[PDB]
Amino acid sequence: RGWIFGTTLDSKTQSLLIVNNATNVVIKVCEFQFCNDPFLGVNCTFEYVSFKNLREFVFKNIDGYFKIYSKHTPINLVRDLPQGFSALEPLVDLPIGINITRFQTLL
Amino acid sequence: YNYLFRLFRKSNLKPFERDISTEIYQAGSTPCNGVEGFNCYFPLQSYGF
Ligand SMILES: *[C@@H]1O[C@H](CO)[C@@H](O)[C@H](O)[C@H]1NC(C)=O
Repeated sequence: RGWIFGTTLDSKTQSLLIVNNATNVVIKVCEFQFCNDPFLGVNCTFEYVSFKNLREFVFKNIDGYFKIYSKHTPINLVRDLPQGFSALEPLVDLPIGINITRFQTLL
Repeated sequence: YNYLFRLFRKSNLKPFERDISTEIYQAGSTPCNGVEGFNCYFPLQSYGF
């Protein structure tokens, strides 16, 4: 349901938070604070809004812009990544202006 | 004094990289350890127009 990206990731520097609220993608850049292992339980310098399956994503940051590509499919093999081919297509190209060194995934 | 610029950095910015960090900069022999001194200086300066 989300990802965090940054240099220190939390506390003394800015970081990028992406969360799915189950109705919209919610995105923000801020001097965020969080635990060592956060959960999505029931300064905002940029702010934005918009096994049976495999979901695929690509994240990259270039010249202060952050690109996201994706693809979604049902799958036959229950174990892991099926041997086959299809291509991911662009979602967003966000002008976030930060540099990045670390990331983390949100359940 | 509402207008300011960064005097020194660890490395040069990438294109459109933005840096608002306030951390004290080691300008010579003194390791900063989170506090100012000789050879350890505040990273911003103000124009005083
Ligand atoms: C965030 O707000 C604090 C004051 O609450 C300010 O000192 C700091 O410069 C701000 N940083 C950014 C990245 O806007």
